[PDB]
Amino acid sequence: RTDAPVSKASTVTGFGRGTNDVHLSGMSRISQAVLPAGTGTDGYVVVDATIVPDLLPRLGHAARIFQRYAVETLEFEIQPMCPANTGGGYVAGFLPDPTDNDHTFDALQATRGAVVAKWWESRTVRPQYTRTLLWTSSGKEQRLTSPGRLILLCVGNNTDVVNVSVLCRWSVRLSVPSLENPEETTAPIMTQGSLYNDSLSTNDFKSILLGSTPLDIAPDGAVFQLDRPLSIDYSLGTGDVDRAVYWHLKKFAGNAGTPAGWFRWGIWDNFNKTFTDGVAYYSDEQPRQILLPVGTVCTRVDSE
Amino acid sequence: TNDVHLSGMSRISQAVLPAGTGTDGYVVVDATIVPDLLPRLGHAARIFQRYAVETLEFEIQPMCPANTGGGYVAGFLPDPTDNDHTFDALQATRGAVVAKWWESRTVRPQYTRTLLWTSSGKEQRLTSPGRLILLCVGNNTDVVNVSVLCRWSVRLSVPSLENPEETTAPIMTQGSLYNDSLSTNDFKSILLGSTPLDIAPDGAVFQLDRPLSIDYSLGTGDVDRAVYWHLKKFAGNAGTPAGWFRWGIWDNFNKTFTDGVAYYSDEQPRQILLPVGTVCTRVDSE
Amino acid sequence: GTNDVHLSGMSRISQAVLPAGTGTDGYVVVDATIVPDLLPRLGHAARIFQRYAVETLEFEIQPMCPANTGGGYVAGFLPDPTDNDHTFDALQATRGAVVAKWWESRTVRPQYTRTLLWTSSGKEQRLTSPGRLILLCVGNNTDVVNVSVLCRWSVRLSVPSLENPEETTAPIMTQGSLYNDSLSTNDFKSILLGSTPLDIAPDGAVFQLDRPLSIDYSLGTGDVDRAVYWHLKKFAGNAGTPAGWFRWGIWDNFNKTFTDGVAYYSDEQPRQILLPVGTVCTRVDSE
Amino acid sequence: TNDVHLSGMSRISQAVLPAGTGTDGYVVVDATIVPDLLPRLGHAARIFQRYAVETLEFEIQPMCPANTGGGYVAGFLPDPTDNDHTFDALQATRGAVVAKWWESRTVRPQYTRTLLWTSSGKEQRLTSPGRLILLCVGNNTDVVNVSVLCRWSVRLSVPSLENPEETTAPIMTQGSLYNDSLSTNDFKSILLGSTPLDIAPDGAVFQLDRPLSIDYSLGTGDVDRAVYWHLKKFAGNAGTPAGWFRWGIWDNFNKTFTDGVAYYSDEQPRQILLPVGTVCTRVDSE
Amino acid sequence: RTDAPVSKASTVTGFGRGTNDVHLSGMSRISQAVLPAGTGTDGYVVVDATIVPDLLPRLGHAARIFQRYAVETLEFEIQPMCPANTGGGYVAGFLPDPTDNDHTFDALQATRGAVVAKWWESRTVRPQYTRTLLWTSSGKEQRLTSPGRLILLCVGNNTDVVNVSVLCRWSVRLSVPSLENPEETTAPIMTQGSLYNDSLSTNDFKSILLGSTPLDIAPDGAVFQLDRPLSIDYSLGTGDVDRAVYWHLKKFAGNAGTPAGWFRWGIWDNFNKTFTDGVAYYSDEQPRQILLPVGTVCTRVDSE
Ligand SMILES: [Ca+2]
Ligand SMILES: [Ca+2]
Ligand SMILES: [Ca+2]
Ligand SMILES: [Ca+2]
Ligand SMILES: [Ca+2]
Repeated sequence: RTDAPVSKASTVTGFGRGTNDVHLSGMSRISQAVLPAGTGTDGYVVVDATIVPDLLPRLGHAARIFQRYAVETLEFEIQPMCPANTGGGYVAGFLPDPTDNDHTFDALQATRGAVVAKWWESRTVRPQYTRTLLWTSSGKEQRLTSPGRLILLCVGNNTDVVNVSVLCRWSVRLSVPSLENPEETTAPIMTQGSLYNDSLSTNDFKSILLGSTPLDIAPDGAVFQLDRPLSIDYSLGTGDVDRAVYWHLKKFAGNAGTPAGWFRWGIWDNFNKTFTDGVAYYSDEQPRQILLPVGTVCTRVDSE
Repeated sequence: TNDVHLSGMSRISQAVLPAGTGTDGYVVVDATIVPDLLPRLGHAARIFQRYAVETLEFEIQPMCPANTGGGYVAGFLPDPTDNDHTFDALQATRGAVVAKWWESRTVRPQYTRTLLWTSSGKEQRLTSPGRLILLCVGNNTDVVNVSVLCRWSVRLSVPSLENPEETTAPIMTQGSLYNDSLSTNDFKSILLGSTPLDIAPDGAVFQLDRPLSIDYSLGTGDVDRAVYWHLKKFAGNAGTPAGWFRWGIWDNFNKTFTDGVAYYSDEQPRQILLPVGTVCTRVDSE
Repeated sequence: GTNDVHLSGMSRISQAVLPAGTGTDGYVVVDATIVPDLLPRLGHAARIFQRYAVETLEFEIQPMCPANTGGGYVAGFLPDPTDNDHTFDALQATRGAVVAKWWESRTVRPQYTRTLLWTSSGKEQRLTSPGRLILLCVGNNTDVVNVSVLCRWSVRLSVPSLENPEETTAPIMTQGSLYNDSLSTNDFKSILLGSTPLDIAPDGAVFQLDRPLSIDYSLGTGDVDRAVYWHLKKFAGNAGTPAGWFRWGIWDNFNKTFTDGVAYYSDEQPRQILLPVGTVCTRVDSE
Repeated sequence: TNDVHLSGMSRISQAVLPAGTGTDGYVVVDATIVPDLLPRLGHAARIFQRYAVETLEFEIQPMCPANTGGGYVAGFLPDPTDNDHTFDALQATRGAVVAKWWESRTVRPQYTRTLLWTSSGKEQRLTSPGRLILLCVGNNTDVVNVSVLCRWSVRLSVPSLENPEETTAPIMTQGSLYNDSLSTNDFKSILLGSTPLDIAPDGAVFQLDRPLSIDYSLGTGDVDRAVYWHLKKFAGNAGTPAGWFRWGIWDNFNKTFTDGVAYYSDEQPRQILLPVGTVCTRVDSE
Repeated sequence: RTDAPVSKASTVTGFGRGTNDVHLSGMSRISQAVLPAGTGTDGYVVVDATIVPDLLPRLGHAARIFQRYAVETLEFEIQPMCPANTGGGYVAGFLPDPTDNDHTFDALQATRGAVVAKWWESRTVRPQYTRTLLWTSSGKEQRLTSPGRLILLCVGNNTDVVNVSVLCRWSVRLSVPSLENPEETTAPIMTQGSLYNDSLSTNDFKSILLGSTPLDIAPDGAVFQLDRPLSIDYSLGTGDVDRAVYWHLKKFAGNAGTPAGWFRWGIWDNFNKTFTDGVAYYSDEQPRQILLPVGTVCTRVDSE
């Protein structure tokens, strides 16, 4: 027998008490190449993979529930498929800085774990990694969301086709409970090639021009966004030179003739999840202009 | 007891992937596990309605020269409903293996181990414990003639006589058929995105669970609409390895196909005819 | 007695009358798909709980006819409710299956797998039904046979619920291909589909389809349009055609009434199949 | 054993007593306990002939604002025969409760606990363990929407199939119908003094166990006498909340009502037509 | 220190917890007769008393507070007062069915306890009774409110006046708490005589005609009610034969010439507790009619 109050009190009891930790692990292919005979000249950077939960598929999804993760174990296996008579060599190693962009044989052998071997032999690379707790959501500084990157370079010239596959065996512990939308969980990518407005087409441009191993082997229909604005020279149609400013790209698949592919600029309407295309570039007697400089960061924005 | 245990080893399937064909990802066997597919069990199942799986292993068995230098990944996906052939999907399963094309390997899956039906039905999680997919991981140098073997033991439960056209696994489309992809009388099998359909022999007949609408004309500038529920596979060759499908009428009594009406395209609006996830049972006897 | 009850009863499944000389080897006299509703005392309990599991099944044939009739039958319980093969051999394969003269009652005592089932029907039917009893002829019946089939059952009901009287009746798979050659402008024959549940369904009945019924039509002007209907309604057969006939149209659902909405055009078209083997016809009408 | 135990919780009934209506004594639910009234048990009873009560509790459940300041008394009277709705009668029973309209309470009655029939019969002490009455104790300030719940467990004994029109509780009149209270074609339900009749929906049909005599005329100054056994409820509204009854003919096969002859009053002596204690079963399907 | 609510709660504590059982007993006269010499022919049913709390006066009142009662002990004493030289015989016995209406010596001696004796001897009848729980409120079935009835029949012809008195010694237990109005606690009575509309008067009729031992020795001014309607043939006054329907009677006391008495029909207005009288019966050339058949149940409705 209790009295009738003005207002009863809340009885929302089990709230804010969600599962906290998860150890989780597996083995994931982290890339695959095929090199035809001539290709594979000394030093050709066959692979360059920045490690982030997203790259390890199974992990990537669990990471969308917690805010931190910390690496408990990593190794990579190399496992090219090729017969004994192939006389080319590779060198792999895990770079513990995710920002480091200089890929030389000399800079790998320097890394702990690094391996060197003819194409017909498998190898295991038992690397050195942070074992501290990084973040699952991408951020401004990369040093905080990734423990480093795994690169593999040719060492001689392959006599024949090389079918390399590079597997990462991981185990990791996810630390903090939270809900992170799949847009922010993507890894940022730095270009290593200048984009000139002399090297253009009316509505697209080459992906090899940017000189980035990820953007080269990036998938179709894939909408990106940039930190730096893109300057498109358009016209009213009186011989008039006007200026347009777009922030977003769109990947189109490549060819056997054009290894890397295209990139159509435009507008990524996020409120409605769609992608408009960018205005006709005006070819003109306009001074040479770098529209996007070396080091432009491109972060994937569409639904994954 | 009334229950019957049975065990054996049997070839689940055999593909030949010829020289140079095939590239990382290329699905070289996609087999939905049901007793019909397992030869000796095939006949035992025609007798009862219900089976339950006691043991399952697949032994991969590829045949090529030692210098072949391609590669494959194999594995067993427990969801006969899950339709995702990517390597990443495979590498996520238990049992999964990877090797060079000259190496046999044994995939040791985990599976339902529960009581399932022999004849197909709407929900195919009660007809099958899962499906095995084997993919390419590189480009194969040589002809490889892979023969995947399955060692199996099962428990068969209630006696029955089973219609053999019913025992077969339903195949699902992976790609949409658009109206603008039809030729006058046929279309390319590859459009449907399904390896089991692509490799179904010449003259296989399939019923669809969704209507195939064919716009036609009398030849007066007048567009009319027809409906069809059956397809006939016309075998693929070197020029068109997926082969072709003709729509038409399957007569279930006489067991005969009659080709349907010609497609007439006349300034029609964009249309989806057979959306992805269209189900295609084998109705013709084997 | 909060959640589980055992119920036992026996109950008529179905009655059939064979006119004299009707029926022949393999004539399907009764195809009854089992569901709690079809068995009368049980159907009331299955409305109370939403899960049930079968513990004993037994059917008694009891055909009534003169001692001289001299045709025959064969009956059995076929545990897959999905199984549409109604051949003699396939029936005789069923455990407990019996074959006898039209003037001999028999009892079929089968085995069933005794799974937990649902009371309210859903998409997969092997979760709502333990199977279907079939009875078919094995010679020509000389006399009229008025066959009643009984079912003795004991069952375990499990999860307390209260179901609505509309969802409980199990849908029907069509057995035969409906060609457009067979159409008449107002209606079509029931025997063409070949489903004995359809062939027997009482008139004023309404059945929704899972596949679209594509009706050709024209207001006039020598002009062929194309129309769509999801429903069917049963119009009773007469001694000349016992099958009955089906008339398409519109089943207004708020209405609680049928509207024929049937227009057809008979013309030189290429032969088509409108409703193929396997079409699922759910009973939607008022109850 | 052949006996079946069954237990549940179910709403016995739900009244809305609107703002200001209702005064100390006003009967707001009067429900004779039989399995039909208890929803889930309703169906179980249609199967057997006999039930016996194992447990019974009512939980009262009134819904209004906290400031409602009326009141009610509830209880369970063990005599389905006893026809006395007074507070004093209620306060005499075991279980009886009193509260403000915003307070739920639980009445814990004492009941027969013996073996009873499912279908109605002459002596209704064998069809029911009693009846629950809930009354007003003050004037209610606000609209209250009271929903009285019953938690019950029972034992059902012999299997049977039961006619659902037979399962229903007979209603007894509380007030006499006098001849001088008839209108030309109808009379006011309130005259009969029965809450269950007063709240029976529009179009309910009732059979009487006593004849309703209607004096009529041909229009010649000649008085004649007719007899009727059926009433039809015509729904009550704000102006006449009890509604009205028309006498007539119920056709039991076609399940249709035909209104009877007009009443003609012509210097007739005072008469009792339907004495108090006239029994009125629901014959129309529900 | 408690806060002020919107509404305090009910404090109606001791409710619904009334006294439950009562054993209670006594000895009550259940009837009395006086038989003048000639009367008392073999088999004359001198007494016929249906046992119900009401008949036992003290008990009758307690019974209005509980719903059930169950009999714990019964005996009857017979105790005629008469001198040794009276040469007649009686036979008593308790019929355990309250509905049984055939009173023969042969049907008593059959009953357990039954006694037979010359008028000048007392007797005790130790009967057989239900000992189950009946109901205090009358109902449709009598088998449920009464354990049976005590009848006493003459056995020879009394030479002299016979003053018999028949006492019932009882003990009973009252089971269920409730409040039962004195109108429903009365016992129903079945007639054993047809009422013809040829055997009538303008406003009343004989009580012996009904042929019921209770209704015969029923008291004055005593308003009854029937299950079956009564058909009174009245007139508008043009020689017109109209039809009237009354449900209620009224007892008027009897005579030395008319042992049983009268019964005036009418209207028992219960809302106001009064009794109107019924219309002038129209004597007419009307076909012979049974107005109330054998077995009509008459239940007392006025205040007791
Ligand atoms: Ca985060
Ligand atoms: Ca089967
Ligand atoms: Ca359900
Ligand atoms: Ca009954
Ligand atoms: Ca009582």
